[PDB]
Amino acid sequence: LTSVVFLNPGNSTETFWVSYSQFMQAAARDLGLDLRILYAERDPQNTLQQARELFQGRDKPDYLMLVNEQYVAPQILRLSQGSGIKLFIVNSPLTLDQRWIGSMVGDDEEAGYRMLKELLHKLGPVPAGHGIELLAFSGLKVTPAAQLRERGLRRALAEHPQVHLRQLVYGEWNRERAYRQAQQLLKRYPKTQLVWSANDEMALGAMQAARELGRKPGTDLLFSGVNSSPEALQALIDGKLSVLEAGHFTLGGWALVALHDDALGLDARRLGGPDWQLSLFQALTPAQARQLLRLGDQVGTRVDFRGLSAQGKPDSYRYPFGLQLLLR
Repeated sequence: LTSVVFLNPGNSTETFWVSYSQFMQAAARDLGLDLRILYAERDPQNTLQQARELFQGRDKPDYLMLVNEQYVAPQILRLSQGSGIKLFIVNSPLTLDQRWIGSMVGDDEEAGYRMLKELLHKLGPVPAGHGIELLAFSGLKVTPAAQLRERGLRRALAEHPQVHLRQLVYGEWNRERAYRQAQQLLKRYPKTQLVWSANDEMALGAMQAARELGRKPGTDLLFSGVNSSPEALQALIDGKLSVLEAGHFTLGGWALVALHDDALGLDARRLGGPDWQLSLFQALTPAQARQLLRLGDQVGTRVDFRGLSAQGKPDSYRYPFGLQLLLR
């Protein structure tokens, strides 16, 4: 069977990355692919070592999938030379420096931009001499997911001078860290009305700090987040979390459909390869959140991956990759 090894950067207990893995496994089973997922447990050096040893060992996989980063990815690209293994870079774009090797990315910048626009929309009027104070919690500073989401935030801020970013801190995707930072920041900047977070874990942490200070998430203080953890989905449904961008946890599954087809020789143009650019993020509605909450990591089982394959498909067929395939 076509074999793929994916180097997962998260912890084996990290909600988002586990959901990403579970969706891929559902795709692997349906597509008849031999998939192995190696967790870095949040230390990029482990990803590098896992790749280094894979290239030096026997029984190499047909494909090696990895998340792009500015320090480890380049080294893995150089080490892969002459390995015979096909590489697939996901989640963020290949750089000019880095430029068979394909890639697949989502729309992180749009998510960062839309979160602020959505928060501003829900907050509603109040202007005329009054500023709208904002706190921002980003992820790991050196990661493209954080950089791209922040770029989107910066674009929205440039369009809304009334919004005053009092401070942007790096919560490193960590809930307790954001919680600790929020305890201090929300006390220092009591006029804060908006809290933009690059992920849901951090939003939930900041929300707890907010409740402890007497603030009311969803009413007098609005929060945004990215991902679809059970707690975040429930908070969105309850109205405590105001905006939740979700959908990118499905990227790995779509990637396997693409690799499955590449192995069959169904590649080239038309289908969108070898560097796919997808729009996966959606600001979830309570109804959609309810569906995702009920299904959890079993959501992939309702997706007909083999049906997404271009195999035996008429032309003009473009992959319909999206969250809608899960909510039908």
